[PDB]
Amino acid sequence: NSNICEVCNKWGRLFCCDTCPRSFHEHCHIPSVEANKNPWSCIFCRIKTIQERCPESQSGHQESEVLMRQMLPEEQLKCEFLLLKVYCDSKSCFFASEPYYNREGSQGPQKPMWLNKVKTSLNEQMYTRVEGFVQDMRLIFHNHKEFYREDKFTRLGIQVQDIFEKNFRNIFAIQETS
Ligand SMILES: [Zn+2]
Ligand SMILES: [Zn+2]
Ligand SMILES: [Zn+2]
Repeated sequence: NSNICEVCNKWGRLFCCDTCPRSFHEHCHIPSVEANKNPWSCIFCRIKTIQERCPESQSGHQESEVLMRQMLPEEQLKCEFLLLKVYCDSKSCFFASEPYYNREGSQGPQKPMWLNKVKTSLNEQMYTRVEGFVQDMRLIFHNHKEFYREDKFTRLGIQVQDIFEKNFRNIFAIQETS
């Protein structure tokens, strides 16, 4: 197995996947690494099993259809992995914890949002459809763009949203287009 956490790229107290060589800190993995369970399969493995059990699941889908799906176990898992893929980028540090807003010439967002809040929401099964999760994720970046205006720091929002959006397309197998 790897000797660094797959998500944050740090050594420390790592839990090892039994079916691939990745490793995780406890709370880096999403969901948090399970108490017992030997063997244990990480979320990368579980997602691959879903694709393998239903190859047709990788055929193209319409985003509109994906968003209206109910958060049954498989959609729940897919959202958890998508969240994890965002945390895998070091720039996610900017969007992880609860922000605050005091900048000359700007007003804070009406509805603040941050990755840890989303993480808690998923963990507490607060989303009934994929839409709920996707809206909150896109809100993080939209709020950031709006607040930082013409400061070049707006680019961080664009960059992390691109990571989100590419992984969303890949995980939910959105139909490729030009
Ligand atoms: Zn980690
Ligand atoms: Zn694995
Ligand atoms: Zn099948």
